Amino acid sequence: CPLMVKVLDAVRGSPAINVAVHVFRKAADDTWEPFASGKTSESGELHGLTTEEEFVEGIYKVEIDTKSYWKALGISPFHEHAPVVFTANDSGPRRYTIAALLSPYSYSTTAVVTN
Amino acid sequence: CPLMVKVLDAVRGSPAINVAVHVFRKAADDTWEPFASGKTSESGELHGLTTEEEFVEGIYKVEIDTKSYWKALGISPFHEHAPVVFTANDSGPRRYTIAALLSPYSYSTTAVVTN
Amino acid sequence: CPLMVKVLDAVRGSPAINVAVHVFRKAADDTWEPFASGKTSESGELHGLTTEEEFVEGIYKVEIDTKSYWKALGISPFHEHAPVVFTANDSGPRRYTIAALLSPYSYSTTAVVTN
Amino acid sequence: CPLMVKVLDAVRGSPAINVAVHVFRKAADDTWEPFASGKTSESGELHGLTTEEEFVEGIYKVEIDTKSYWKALGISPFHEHAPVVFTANDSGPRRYTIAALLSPYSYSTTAVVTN
Ligand code: NA
Ligand code: NA
Repeated sequence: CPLMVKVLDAVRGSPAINVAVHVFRKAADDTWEPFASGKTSESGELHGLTTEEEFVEGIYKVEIDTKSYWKALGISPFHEHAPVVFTANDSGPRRYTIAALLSPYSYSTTAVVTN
Repeated sequence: CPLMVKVLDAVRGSPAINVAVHVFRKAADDTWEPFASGKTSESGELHGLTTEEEFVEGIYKVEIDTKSYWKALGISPFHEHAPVVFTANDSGPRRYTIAALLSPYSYSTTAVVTN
Repeated sequence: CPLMVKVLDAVRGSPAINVAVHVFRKAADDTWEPFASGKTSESGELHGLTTEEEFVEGIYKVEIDTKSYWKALGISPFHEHAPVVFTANDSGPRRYTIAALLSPYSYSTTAVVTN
Repeated sequence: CPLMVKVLDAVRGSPAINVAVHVFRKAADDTWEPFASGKTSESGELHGLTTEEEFVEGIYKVEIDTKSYWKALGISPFHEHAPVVFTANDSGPRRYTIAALLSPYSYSTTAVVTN
């Protein structure tokens, strides 16, 4: 698996558990088409979204459902969700980790791309 | 000025100048409709996107064109752009500052909402 | 105003008001000597810490008292404080803004340095 | 091992490899005393700093040597280092991960405390 998502909670100092994540790929007609989805584990990680066979070059969007996460914790959030948009390029062997750090009114995202 | 955008460059420790920003608002048909756009100034700020009259309740997307910013500096970055999605003016008018802090493979965004 | 400090609260999406800040400068004996201090205003900013005359070359530490800020809000945070350590004015005078974005278990700090 | 350090590089989109990390504990005389140290691995992680026996309650400082990291990559940095200061409390079983995300003029740190 070439694409992993990891989410942390900056208020509790914990992995962000049970966060829904939806991945889309841009189609030929320029629309976002569903590609993969899941919920983060107890470690805040989401593994097994795709395979090397299916994860071809293209433009992808990883949407982290931040609003539902904060509401389930009884906390008042700002954003609807956190979308992370990027091109996947076959510049040799690569693994992509989309990491995100969440606060109710702020978030950061980092791409960790390794060989 | 109920909606302002501020962008900083984390590599240089400076305002991110001439960054293009496109704002959209979700329409009744659920599509993203163009709402306003502009570019950041020498201070990294973008003022005058809208007015209290035009900035009605709704779901908005502020898209910061991070890829074009890094490419104009001769750098190949990871993300296509940084979209920031939120509901605005649902409890009456507020002033919103959407701030972003950019690095080639990472960004943070914060909302500062004042009454 | 060659040294300014700005602090935001990532939980509320607001300026962090009344945050204590202590600045130190490394002395010849390698100890941290008090240099200036103050508290952030209603805008989350702290102005007037020093003057161009007093702000000589040196190694400085800007300590943001994050624990006292969260405790005054009735929250038990992780960090004791957020120290920001850097050399200043080594290539002539510059204006420095030390910005910090706070959450109970996490913070970010950015330096904006202008000539 | 109850204390782990993880560092990412926001410019390259990679683990921050070979970063020196120095941990100190506050002594009875209020001075910072060396406690443990090491360099991050190829995964950007530093394991085996201490043991449950030695990691008693107290005030600790984890110093990440950011300036030397950026200089070894041929990149111009702002901060001397990134110090992370906190109390370790035996509120039941706990593991502490000090995570940091580095850019030349900005960094973030998050504490992930799990049971
Ligand atoms: Na406006
Ligand atoms: Na000043």
